[PDB]
Amino acid sequence: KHLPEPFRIRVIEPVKRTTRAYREEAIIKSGMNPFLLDSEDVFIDLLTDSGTGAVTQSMQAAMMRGDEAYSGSRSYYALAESVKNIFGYQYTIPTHQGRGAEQIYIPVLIKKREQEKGLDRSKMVAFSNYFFDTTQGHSQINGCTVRNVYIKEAFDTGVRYDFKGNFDLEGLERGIEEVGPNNVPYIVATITSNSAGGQPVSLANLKAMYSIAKKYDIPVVMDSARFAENAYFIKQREAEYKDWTIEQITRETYKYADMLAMSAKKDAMVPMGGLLCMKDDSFFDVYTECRTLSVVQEGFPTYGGLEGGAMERLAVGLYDGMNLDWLAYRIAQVQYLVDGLEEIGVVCQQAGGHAAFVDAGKLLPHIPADQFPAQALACELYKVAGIRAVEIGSFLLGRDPKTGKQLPCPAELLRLTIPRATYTQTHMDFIIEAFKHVKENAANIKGLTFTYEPKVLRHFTAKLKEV
Amino acid sequence: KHLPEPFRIRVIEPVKRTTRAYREEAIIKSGMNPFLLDSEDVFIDLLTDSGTGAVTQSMQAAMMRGDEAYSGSRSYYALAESVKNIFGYQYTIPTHQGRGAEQIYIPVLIKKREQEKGLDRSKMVAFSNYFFDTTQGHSQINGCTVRNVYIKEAFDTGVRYDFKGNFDLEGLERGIEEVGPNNVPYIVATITSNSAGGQPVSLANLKAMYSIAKKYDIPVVMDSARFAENAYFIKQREAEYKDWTIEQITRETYKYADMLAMSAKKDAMVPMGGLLCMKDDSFFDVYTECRTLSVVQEGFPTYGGLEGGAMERLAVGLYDGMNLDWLAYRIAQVQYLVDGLEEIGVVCQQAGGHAAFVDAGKLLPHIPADQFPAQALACELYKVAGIRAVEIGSFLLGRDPKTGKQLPCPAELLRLTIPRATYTQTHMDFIIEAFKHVKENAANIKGLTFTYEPKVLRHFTAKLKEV
Amino acid sequence: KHLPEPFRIRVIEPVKRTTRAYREEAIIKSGMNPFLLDSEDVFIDLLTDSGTGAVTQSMQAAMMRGDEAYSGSRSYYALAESVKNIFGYQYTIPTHQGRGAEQIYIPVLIKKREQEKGLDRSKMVAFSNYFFDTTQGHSQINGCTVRNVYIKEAFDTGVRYDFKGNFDLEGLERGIEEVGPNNVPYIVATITSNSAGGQPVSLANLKAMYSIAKKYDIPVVMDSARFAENAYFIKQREAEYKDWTIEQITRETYKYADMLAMSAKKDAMVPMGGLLCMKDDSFFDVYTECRTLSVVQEGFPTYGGLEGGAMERLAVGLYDGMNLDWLAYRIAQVQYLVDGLEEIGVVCQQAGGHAAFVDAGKLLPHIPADQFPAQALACELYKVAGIRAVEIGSFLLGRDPKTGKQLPCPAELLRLTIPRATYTQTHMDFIIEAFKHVKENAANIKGLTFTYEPKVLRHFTAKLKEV
Amino acid sequence: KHLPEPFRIRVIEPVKRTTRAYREEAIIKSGMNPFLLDSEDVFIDLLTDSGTGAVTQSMQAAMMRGDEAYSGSRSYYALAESVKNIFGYQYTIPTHQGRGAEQIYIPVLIKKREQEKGLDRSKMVAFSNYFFDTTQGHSQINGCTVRNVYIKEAFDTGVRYDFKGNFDLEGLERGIEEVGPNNVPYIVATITSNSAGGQPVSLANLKAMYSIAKKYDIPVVMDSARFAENAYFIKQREAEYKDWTIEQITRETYKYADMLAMSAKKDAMVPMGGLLCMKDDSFFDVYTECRTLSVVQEGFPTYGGLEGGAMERLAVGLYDGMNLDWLAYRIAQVQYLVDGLEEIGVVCQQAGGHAAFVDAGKLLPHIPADQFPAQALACELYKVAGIRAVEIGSFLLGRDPKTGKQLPCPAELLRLTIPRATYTQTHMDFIIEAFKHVKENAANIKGLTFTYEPKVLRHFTAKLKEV
Ligand SMILES: [Cl-]
Ligand SMILES: [Cl-]
Ligand SMILES: [Mg+2]
Ligand SMILES: [Mg+2]
Ligand SMILES: [Mg+2]
Ligand SMILES: [Mg+2]
Repeated sequence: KHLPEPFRIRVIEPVKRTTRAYREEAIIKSGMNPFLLDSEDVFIDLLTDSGTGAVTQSMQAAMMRGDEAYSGSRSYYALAESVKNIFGYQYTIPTHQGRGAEQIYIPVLIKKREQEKGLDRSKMVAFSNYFFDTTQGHSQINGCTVRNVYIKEAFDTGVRYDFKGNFDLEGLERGIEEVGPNNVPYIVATITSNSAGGQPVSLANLKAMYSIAKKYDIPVVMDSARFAENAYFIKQREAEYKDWTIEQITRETYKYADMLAMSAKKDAMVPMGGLLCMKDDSFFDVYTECRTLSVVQEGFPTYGGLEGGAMERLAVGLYDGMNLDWLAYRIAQVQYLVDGLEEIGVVCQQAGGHAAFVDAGKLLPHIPADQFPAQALACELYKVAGIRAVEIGSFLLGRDPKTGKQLPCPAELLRLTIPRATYTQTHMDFIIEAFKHVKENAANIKGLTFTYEPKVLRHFTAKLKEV
Repeated sequence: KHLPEPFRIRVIEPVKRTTRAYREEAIIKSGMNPFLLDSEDVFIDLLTDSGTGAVTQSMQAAMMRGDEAYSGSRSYYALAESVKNIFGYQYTIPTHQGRGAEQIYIPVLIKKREQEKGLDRSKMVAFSNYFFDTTQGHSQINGCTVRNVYIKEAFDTGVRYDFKGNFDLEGLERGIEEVGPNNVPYIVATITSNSAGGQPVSLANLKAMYSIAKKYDIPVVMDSARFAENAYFIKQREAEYKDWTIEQITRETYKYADMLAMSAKKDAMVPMGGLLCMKDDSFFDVYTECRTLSVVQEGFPTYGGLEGGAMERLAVGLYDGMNLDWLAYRIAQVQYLVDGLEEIGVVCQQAGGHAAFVDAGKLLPHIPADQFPAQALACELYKVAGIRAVEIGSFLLGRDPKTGKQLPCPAELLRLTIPRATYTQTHMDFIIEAFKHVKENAANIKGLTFTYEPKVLRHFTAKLKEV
Repeated sequence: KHLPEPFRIRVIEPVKRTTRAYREEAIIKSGMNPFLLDSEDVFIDLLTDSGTGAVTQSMQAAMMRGDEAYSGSRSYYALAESVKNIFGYQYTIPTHQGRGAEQIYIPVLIKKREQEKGLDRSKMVAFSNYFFDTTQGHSQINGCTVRNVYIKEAFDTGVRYDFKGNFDLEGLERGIEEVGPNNVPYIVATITSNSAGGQPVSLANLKAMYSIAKKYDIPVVMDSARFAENAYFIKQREAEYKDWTIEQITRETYKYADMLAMSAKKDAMVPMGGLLCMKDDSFFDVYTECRTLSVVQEGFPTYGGLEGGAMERLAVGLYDGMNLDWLAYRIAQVQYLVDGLEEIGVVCQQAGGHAAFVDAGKLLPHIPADQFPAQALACELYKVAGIRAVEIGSFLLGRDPKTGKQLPCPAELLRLTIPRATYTQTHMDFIIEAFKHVKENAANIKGLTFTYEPKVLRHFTAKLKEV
Repeated sequence: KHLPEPFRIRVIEPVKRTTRAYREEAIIKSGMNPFLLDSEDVFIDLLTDSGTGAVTQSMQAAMMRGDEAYSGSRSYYALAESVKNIFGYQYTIPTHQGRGAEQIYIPVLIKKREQEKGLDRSKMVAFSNYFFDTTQGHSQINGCTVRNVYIKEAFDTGVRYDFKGNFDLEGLERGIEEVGPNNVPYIVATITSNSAGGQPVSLANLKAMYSIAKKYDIPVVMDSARFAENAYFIKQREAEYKDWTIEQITRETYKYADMLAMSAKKDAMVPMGGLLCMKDDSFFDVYTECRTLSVVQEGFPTYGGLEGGAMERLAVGLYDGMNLDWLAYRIAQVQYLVDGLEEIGVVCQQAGGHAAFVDAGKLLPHIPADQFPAQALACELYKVAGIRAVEIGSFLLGRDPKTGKQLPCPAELLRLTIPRATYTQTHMDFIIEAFKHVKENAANIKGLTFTYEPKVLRHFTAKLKEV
């Protein structure tokens, strides 16, 4: 059941209703690539939920109370205070480049263990219940190998488990043992986990994981773009915390990490910004090095920073993001969409709190992988309902930078994400109806072939035509 | 069918979900009177749609571009320009007291015909397809009798007519004839009409009415709080204008009035403000007298006025209010609620575009009129779903100021109104489910009796208890 | 000395610099009447300080936190709470029509004493240290005569007194005695006083006045558009309160009135809104009648009200308006202008905290009163420096509504007011330089004569030409 | 002469007036380091003018009209359109990391000439009238040496020249010749130039420089954080453009560069954001590579971006920043401060449109360089007037990372910058009065010595005590 909105809509952004003929022309003009469509021509934009959600009245109002001082800003103080009261962390470093908090702490933590515990860079290995691509990216660079230690039930769509994002405790213990504690720069706890479309991590599991890290004195970083939704799943599924508030669950949760790194563009409800925070003095030197490195990150003095209003807004957003009614509503809507698609016969490879990955291959079996069936599905959804979704398949994968040949892809998926507090149950039903229509007319949808193809990052600007 | 929102939600006002026990206590604390409930304790507030709707991004942004000059304000110019371009009217007088545009033009038009056509105040009669209580109020005072000349189908809920708000053309011609053209100070065309919960007036009808007024040289005032919705019904139901835009229909519509008076708190999408405008020079002297009278309205110089930002916002709102997709969506939602209630057996005395008037008497037949069955229904709806609705029955009617006895009331109704772009289809279903529940438990709902009763306007602050 | 701004400028409204030739054309186009000039063509607009001042960041931000509920609004609660904490008054009635709080309490207080103390309407007399024209206006209507009981030093520009706004205590006692306590509906304490351009009232004086009113059980209304500036003058000049904060002085000050009526467009720093508040239960019935009368003010149900954001903004503005550094700065700037003009030989009939009234008659002795020397001075100031000021002389006075002849005027003054936190010391010097220039070229300035003259309120739209 | 503000102040940020005793305690608490002071305790913050200036009403309003779409955003379109209309550049890449536009184009341009003209990385040399430290920073890294080719009059404070920021034309021609055209990756034209506190570059000079670059087919990058002020100096001092508007001068100016890189936190009037733009198709491949590299800048997909409102605001700011009256006023204020300090005997090593560098060494001759006389001066200015300025001397310079010994510094300067449209002439006089006071009490000011010193970037968090 889709829950009623625990709020009154106060400000809206008008979106025009287009005709099928108009959309048919638009998609062609865009070279059969939704990435090239004007935002105005997209009725329901499911491209991403990162920074595309709505804000509350107080969050919006905060933007007008900014202190733009280079240092000692009361707006920076308000943000730090929110972090202290919510996560119990004493040190706060605002980030603006976005999820840009990892490019900072990774090199710092590596050097730390290397100078204190003779870490061997050529043998360094970092662990996580599931590294976010970017996190894994900044880690591999610097010469650090990553390893995901997720549980067996994680990707098993056939079995229902309450916390599929959980760390594989024995796996982690075994990994550190194998690699050697001196060569483990850090452990990243992602909540909720990005595995299988977004799955929660239990507090019991986090405690166990932290005890392991603590035993081997290994820094733990909480990747928390969705800290609030994880706290909600814990309240909903972990018996021990049934009567705890989201805030209490969050405070308890962060006792099991030494620092946190997060994009504020998800649960924190803001269009931009991020955080890199440290719990206490035990990590003051890591805080210093990070703050310092943040300035000379380029090898010399460079200056940037969120405007005062943005820090004031995030200071409020961290709290509004934890509203219990809001979280129940947000998650119920996502689940409502998934259940609705399942009912009409739409098959998903994986579906979680983050996104739903529809199997375009199975929906459009007649289209060869090289003809991008998921990109064809994206264009059809737009033609039919003006919906914009992103292909996560051969089109995105690209070609081998050494052979110029198409890279092999395991599945042709179409990703659906949901901007927070942006669309209603009616839009959800509209999406479901759209898929019902596509499934009914599947046999007629055509494959695609390039007319223009960039050498790199082709999914963003390539143009194609129907086969 | 409830249409999907032709917009993205951008700003929300959080509303807490309460427990039944909490609401039971709240309603008692409020003395069984929703008017006494804190806004925060109301989940779905259907008290009124006047100034309680959402605004668009551009409308909100306009508030920060105000020119606060006492005179020659560019913000006043922008508002006047919008009126000129939308209605084709050259003179604009912003009003702030709200629907406070009538207290001005009424006395002015009376004096006008009295000095030019020897109007006899003791025999003056004003006509309208249906006077809004307030309009009728300011008219009666000053010594002017009013007469509603609506068509036979207007209040016939058994027959479906496309324009139930239409003027009774023959009735109007007959009325002027009877009263004498010299004694008719003005004719008010209300669009959409407030009769039968809100019914549209056709352009054909307005033309016919204006021709009649024009023949007898009688000023026509367009009461247009819902000018956009009327324009939408014309586009939807009057064949001749099927392919016309809302803007074109509006421009054509206003050729059939000499001036307009309107609260901007409805279709214009703003929380405050109103307008009093004149079409052309033919009514320049009426404009002068109104503007002048607006200053010395109290018999001497008094100063007030909308802030610059408010005029800039209304200048944008007049346009956003005419968005075709928005209007289709707004009206479809209202109709969705009505149809849903009808399906579950809820009976309404009248239901239109403005509001739905549920017959509490029939829903709660065991409760005597003097025990306020519609006030009891309002309290039950709040207890069950946290909905706030207004009683329009014996409770509201009050007592005879000369006998102190309860005044007789024809029906015990509970009014439901819908704030624009505020609630979703899910809230609509929640309301319907609520009524389904009340209808199922109707026999147990108790009547009410005073514990505290003001001498006047008792519905606002009276307290009652269950019988 | 002009004090430095106790604030950082955060948002500005661009104003174009015009050429003399451009202004010469503009003033002619405007018919030698600044009231007809576009705001954009005025470089420094000294027309009025009512609602034309700047707001603080928090005040502006508050506009986006509004609760638009018809009743039980948390925004109304915040405003009431501010009044309770600042003035110690338990009952708050927001007004929007502006200074529209008097049209309500006057009739209510008259009827009160008439039913409780057999007040005789034909002999009713209200007193005040100095009634604001509007206040005096609403009072005279209803059949109530007013009497200003100001001290001898009040208008004596030759003598410097710390509190020229003080009540003439013996005069008041004598007046009540003469008129009879039963015929005194109320006493209005205006702070600061509008006499002599704005003069403060001491707390000692208010206490004494209240004791007198209390002895005769006569309601006291505090007209407080400038409550904060009066509190500042008390802190600055009344020895006993030298170390008291503005807030403490304000709380003490309001113990000496039974209710307050105020336009929020002055010291409260907002562009619109007003208040009508009652101290405690002793005046609950007056509160009820006022609230009630506010709804049926027209003899029947009429609905209006400030938007939620406006109440939230005023709730903050009441506090920001009391900032000590702000008040010192605001008042010092006004005094800086006055002192500067005096230095260059410009003579003022009266000059206080509210405004400066330059004697145009003495500055332009060659121009006959009937040729409006103060209107000629206003046009010259605009031509020379793009400044807009209002004439307070024969032009404004108008003609006798019974003889059509010009009414005699005691002096031809040009009023200068200063919008709060809007202009700088540089603009002040620019104004002074402008007057220096006019004084130097006084002999060449020409008188004016009508080319277009309205029958009423001619100063707003009349056009004139040079003689 | 300080010009009057060509605007009305509309929103203010309150700043408390502190006592000397309070400041004495604050500076000690801050360890004699203004960088450690709370913004709230600083009356006049001259730390930096980067992102600390005010915005116009329209710029602020734009923040509420954002389109947060990941791609095809109408807000991105508005920003691109502004760039096209103002600079005539067809390609726009918004940057958020701040002046972070250089870390992108530098590597791209190097690789370009290296693959097309066999550029030799070991011999690459980039030229500029004067590289901004950061620009020079990103350039040196990547293996590129930089060379400033400024004119002889540039740093000659004894001679007055209209365009001290001019390129040394012969020097540039000679440099390219020497280094070899194939080894010159690009030429950066900084306007206004950062040399000597900020000096303008003439259009004649830019044309000449571009012709040289064009002859050798070398890409020209216009570093334009202060494009508007440079355009103003050209209008003021370059005879040929005396009657040209700022917009016309800007359009002409950009014909002499192939692309532009700029921080929007200066002349563009916004608190955050930057731009990297390309003129036409001739540089489409450079645009692609930059855009592409902007995504995989970390060696893999990373996502960030300015929120829609921020792009809408910058789209307006680019225009408001060019207002002629504003620019004249802004520059006159800066010059007013410089002239005022010179009058009282304060000596500056260099003073321009960007900042004034007071020679603390000469002002406080008794304090040894190692005791940081400029840091002592900063603390004294704060104690005396609550002003915060930044030391640019031995304190900032730091120690040799190889000897741990203090690095030698040519002069001990105290930098003064002025946030745009933030402070008034009164604050300027307050600053001047402050220096007058310090100069009078110079002999008593004490030197400083560390109590806490970070290993790197010590100026930001080091604590010191008086000697
Ligand atoms: Cl706020
Ligand atoms: Cl806008
Ligand atoms: Mg900043
Ligand atoms: Mg106003
Ligand atoms: Mg309202
Ligand atoms: Mg974004």
